[PDB]
Amino acid sequence: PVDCVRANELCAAESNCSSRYRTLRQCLANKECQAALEVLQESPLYDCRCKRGMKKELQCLQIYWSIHLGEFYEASPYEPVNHCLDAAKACNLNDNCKKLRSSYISICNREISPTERCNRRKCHKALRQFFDRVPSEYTYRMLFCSCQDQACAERRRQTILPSCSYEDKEKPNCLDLRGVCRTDHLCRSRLADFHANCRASYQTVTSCPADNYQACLGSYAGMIGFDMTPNYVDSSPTGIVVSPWCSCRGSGNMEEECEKFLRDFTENPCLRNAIQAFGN
Amino acid sequence: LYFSRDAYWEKLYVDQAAGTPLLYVHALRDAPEEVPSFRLGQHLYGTYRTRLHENNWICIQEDTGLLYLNRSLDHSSWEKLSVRNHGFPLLTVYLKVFLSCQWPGCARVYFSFFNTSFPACSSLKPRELCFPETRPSFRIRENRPPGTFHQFRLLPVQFLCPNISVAYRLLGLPFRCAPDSLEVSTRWALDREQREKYELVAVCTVHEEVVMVPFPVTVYDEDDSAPTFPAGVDTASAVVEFKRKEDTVVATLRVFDADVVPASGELVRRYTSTLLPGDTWAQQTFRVEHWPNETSVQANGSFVRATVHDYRLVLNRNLSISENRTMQLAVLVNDSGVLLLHFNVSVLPVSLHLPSTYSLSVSRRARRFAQIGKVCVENCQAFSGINVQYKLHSSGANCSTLGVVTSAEDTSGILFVNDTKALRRPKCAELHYMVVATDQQTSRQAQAQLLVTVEGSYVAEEAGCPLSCAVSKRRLECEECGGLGSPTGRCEWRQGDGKGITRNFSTCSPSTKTCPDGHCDVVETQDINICPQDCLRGSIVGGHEPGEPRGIKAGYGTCNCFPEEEKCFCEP
Ligand SMILES: *[C@@H]1O[C@H](CO)[C@@H](O)[C@H](O)[C@H]1NC(C)=O
Ligand SMILES: *[C@@H]1O[C@H](CO)[C@@H](O)[C@H](O)[C@H]1NC(C)=O
Ligand SMILES: *[C@@H]1O[C@H](CO)[C@@H](O)[C@H](O)[C@H]1NC(C)=O
Ligand SMILES: *[C@@H]1O[C@H](CO)[C@@H](O)[C@H](O)[C@H]1NC(C)=O
Ligand SMILES: *[C@@H]1O[C@H](CO)[C@@H](O)[C@H](O)[C@H]1NC(C)=O
Ligand SMILES: *[C@@H]1O[C@H](CO)[C@@H](O)[C@H](O)[C@H]1NC(C)=O
Ligand SMILES: [Ca+2]
Ligand SMILES: [Ca+2]
Ligand SMILES: [Ca+2]
Ligand SMILES: [Ca+2]
Repeated sequence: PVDCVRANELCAAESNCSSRYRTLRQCLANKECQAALEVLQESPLYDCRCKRGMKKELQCLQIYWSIHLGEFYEASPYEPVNHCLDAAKACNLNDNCKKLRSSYISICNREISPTERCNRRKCHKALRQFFDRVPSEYTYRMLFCSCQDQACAERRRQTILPSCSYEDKEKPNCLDLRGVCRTDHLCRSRLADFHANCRASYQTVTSCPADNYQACLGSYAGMIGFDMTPNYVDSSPTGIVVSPWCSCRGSGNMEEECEKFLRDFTENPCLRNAIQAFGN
Repeated sequence: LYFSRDAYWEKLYVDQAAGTPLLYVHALRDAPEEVPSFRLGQHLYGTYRTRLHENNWICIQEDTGLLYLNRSLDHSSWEKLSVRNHGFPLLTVYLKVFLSCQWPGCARVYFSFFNTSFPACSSLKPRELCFPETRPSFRIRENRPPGTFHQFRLLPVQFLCPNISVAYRLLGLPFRCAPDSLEVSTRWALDREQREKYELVAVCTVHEEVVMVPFPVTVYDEDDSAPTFPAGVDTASAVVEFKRKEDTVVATLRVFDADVVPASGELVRRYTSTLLPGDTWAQQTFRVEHWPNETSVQANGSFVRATVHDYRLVLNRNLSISENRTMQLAVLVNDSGVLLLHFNVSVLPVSLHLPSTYSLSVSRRARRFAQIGKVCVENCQAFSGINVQYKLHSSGANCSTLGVVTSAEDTSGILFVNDTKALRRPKCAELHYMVVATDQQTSRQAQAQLLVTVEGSYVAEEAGCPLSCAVSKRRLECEECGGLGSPTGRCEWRQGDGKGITRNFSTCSPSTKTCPDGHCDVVETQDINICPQDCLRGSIVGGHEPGEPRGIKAGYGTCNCFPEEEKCFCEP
């Protein structure tokens, strides 16, 4: 398994491979394209992955999407691997979780104007830095904690602090938000990571591919801190339905694909069964 | 010509013989000249747009639209094709079908393969003998000549198990299931503008099990609806009188359209609003903003959706006071049907006169920077984008005591004591000022009289007094000493509650209507000793919550402040 950084390392160590890589990069960014394709289908850049929380993930993804030829699903460039009161108490007794926790809270709970509720990009940056370098027995315990009443569900909803990040003035079109997320490098890669690990299945007994709860939970929580950042819909104790901040309105004749894209978050038996079995 | 769906589904096994019929396809025409041809893509696609090999086992009948097996299968070909999946488990392959990969120009067909061979007729449940896993969902245009779009039977199932008695059945509906041929057809041409959805229950019957399966039908739209007024409204009268800001929604109207087809990507490129020209003042001071919204309307007890476009009219700059005009604006609407709108706009000027004499007083015990009175236009809370500044002109030019600064929120000026000694003199006891109300953009101005009486006595303060009111902590030391901002000469004490972290925190202020107001005005922000609990940029010791730009929004207990160190304390 060769990641794209070392694939560029072996690419820059050779003359023909670097020539065909820069040739295809000048093609994308007939006959010049097809020869570069039939050469670089044997490159170490061909089928290179990236890692979660690796150093210079952005360059790895910019290299990986550079060789990609120009669509509901895409290939993931990654390695295919009171209760909530007690979760917060287990965080605040460790030192690494406490510092970054107070970091994203003291950033995201700063009202600026009576119009601007909070700063968006710094709050997303703090949430990404929280959900990258914290051990996952702390994140999953605070974000997924089994509740029986309304106050526990409200604490669990308020954990990613949706008053700044999740909600907006309007609910835009889900397809437009998908286009915005697929414009950016990082959000498109996290969305493909979520699509590769959290589809429904008719063959496996838990409707999840490879019967892997862990990959679908990591593909869920890796979408926090982007524009396609989901959260719960209400403070329901047992009813657990996640959703991004959009809706099916404004769809036109593209209504069915919008509904099918939204049913990945609203009506996934794989993700809901994974959350329920993790709560058990 | 268009494909009825975009995904057909089929289950495969090992060692199925050649000539085995796999499935049917359907491609409904649009004009009475169109014959559905069917050509196949020359690659067995794997997963995530990956070619494996050219198709060499599945052939097609273009007339009946019959996908069937050209050759047989084995373990060797499938274990060969599973290698080129590049680290992924072989679960489903798919083919591309052209007709003359996206709907309706192309259709991809799925194949879910099993490494085991074909199981027995009795070893399969009738639910897996009637319908596939993927329940269908169809795409049908409006107002087109109908035909046949679906067939029920599973062809390798009855090809390999013909002895199982299986029937299919549909339940003023245009759809029908034919006898002796299980194709589904539609009687008349349909429209979404009557009804958009048709969900049905199809019944399979075996020997013995009766299986019900949902059957959704979706109708698509064309641009068959010109823009329409809600009820006769073609014009909108509006008056630009007081706001005159860079951007304020002047006029607003709705336009109905049952056409949905120009969706949000191409919605700008089709629904066109055009301000008709004629005056450059309109083109420098006006524009038309436009956006639709989907609403749900009833047709025959159903709920379909349509577009309600909203046209609003927006200013472009700060209109000055000297505008005394009126216009009529004409708007073209293109639903690519041609609609016209009008707007009677009337921009009326503003009078800026004031009441002539502001008779008022001031106590002698007051200190520096203490609020007294308010100078304002007759319409205080009408100005939005017009800057109005206030000044003073002392008559004798020897008894300068007071000043006026202007808050741009209310665009109004507040009296403040500037000097103590001139108020302290018994000579300058009744003072006459010319309050001149000026302007910035257009130099129309006015003036007025200010009579003020220096009234009362003077008493010295205590020996250990600080300079601000908020230094005191108890109640008695607050009122027995005088700070800076109060016009009473003594500091005032407001007393809160024991309800935890509240806005009602007990404190010592200059004025109980000005200092813990929650707003840092122009008077308090001059020198930071007046009201530290509304205007500081510092640190707070105690359970609290700070203000939104600055200040103490809520505290606990008693709250005092040292403005010399920008520090505050809150404690019961
Ligand atoms: C569209 O109409 C709905 C009706 O409830 C309303 O909630 C929504 O705010 C409207 N959106 C716009 C952009 O007018
Ligand atoms: C505006 O113009 C009209 C034109 O007749 C005039 O009567 C009116 O006095 C003008 N407005 C002001 C404030 O002078
Ligand atoms: C509306 O737009 C179409 C598309 O360009 C154009 O052909 C048509 O002439 C326009 N309508 C008018 C009244 O100009
Ligand atoms: C707008 O002005 C025209 C000009 O004569 C007039 O006919 C029309 O009645 C006005 N609109 C309204 C709503 O009065
Ligand atoms: C319009 O007036 C407001 C009032 O303060 C001012 O802040 C703004 O800069 C002005 N803008 C223009 C374009 O004149
Ligand atoms: C207040 O008095 C000082 C000193 O006499 C002077 O500089 C200042 O301009 C006065 N304030 C106003 C608003 O004129
Ligand atoms: Ca129609
Ligand atoms: Ca229309
Ligand atoms: Ca229509
Ligand atoms: Ca104040």
